[PDB]
Amino acid sequence: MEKEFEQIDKSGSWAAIYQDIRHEASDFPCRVAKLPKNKNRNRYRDVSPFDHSRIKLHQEDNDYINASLIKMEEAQRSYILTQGPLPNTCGHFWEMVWEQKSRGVVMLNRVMEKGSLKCAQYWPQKEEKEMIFEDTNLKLTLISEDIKSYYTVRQLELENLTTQETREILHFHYTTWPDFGVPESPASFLNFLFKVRESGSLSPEHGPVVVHCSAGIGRSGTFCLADTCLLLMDKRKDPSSVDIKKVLLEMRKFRMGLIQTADQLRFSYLAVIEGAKFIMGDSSVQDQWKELSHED
Ligand SMILES: O=C1C[C@@H](c2ccc(C[C@H](Nc3nc4ccccc4s3)c3nc4ccccc4[nH]3)cc2)S(=O)(=O)N1
Ligand SMILES: [Mg+2]
Repeated sequence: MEKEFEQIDKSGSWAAIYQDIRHEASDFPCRVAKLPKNKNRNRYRDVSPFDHSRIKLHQEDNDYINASLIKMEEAQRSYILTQGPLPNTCGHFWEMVWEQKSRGVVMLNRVMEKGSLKCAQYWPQKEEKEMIFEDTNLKLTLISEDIKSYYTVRQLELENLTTQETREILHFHYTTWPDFGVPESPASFLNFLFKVRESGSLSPEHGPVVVHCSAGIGRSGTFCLADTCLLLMDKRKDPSSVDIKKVLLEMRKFRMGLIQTADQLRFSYLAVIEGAKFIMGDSSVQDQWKELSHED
């Protein structure tokens, strides 16, 4: 994996490798996302879920949400990638979380980034100010949160106001990953990834984790590609058989544009190569990433 990396970095050809991927990427219809009535449900007109893998809300008036189910068969993990909720789609977002039985939500963006609005404030910031999404009959409450230097983990309680059933949802919020950018370091990224892994929110006993940034393709694509490559390296006989480009194209069969820049692709290589040390038996790298990430 690093031989390939070193030959690419050596030749300074990441832009060409990345562009080959875009050109070879699947192209499936997004007819439902394009219906006139769903316009105010899409943050960006050039970012849509394919009809074949879009997530359907259980309601009847309209079952559309700009979200895609990315199902990696060999890696044995599913992810729902979605855009940052819009003011009018926060209830839809939590309805999806509820109907798909997700246990965790991974947010890789901030509400405002460099003077631009990227996502609505869909979770409560204060314990005493819970949120009610009337349209979907859901109640959302901030139970507590653990604020680190580059990310925050929140414990939320989501309640179906109809049956009174409640469930705890974990919010993993990476607050320092720049749009069209990369994380500060492989160690800071992997520390975050493994926190999500250790929480149990990715366990198959739950619905797919819900991952989003602003459009649900760039930063979200990177997070998922890395997690999937590491899952594959841990399951196969030979972990050197993992081809990140092939994995990215496979993921791209489910949602368009995963990985928005050549440098995000390169970072993915680096994150996977570093994380491989934990797979190959190094029972100490995990603590090291924690230390190096300087989360306190
Ligand atoms: O790393 C990343 C890139 C982000 C991102 C944000 C927005 C868009 C869609 C946006 N479309 C749109 N942006 C706007 C803004 C105002 C009014 C209407 C529209 S459509 C977009 N398409 C672009 C094409 C070339 C270069 C930059 C672009 N940004 C894609 C990816 S992310 O949240 O998926 N993580
Ligand atoms: Mg307070």
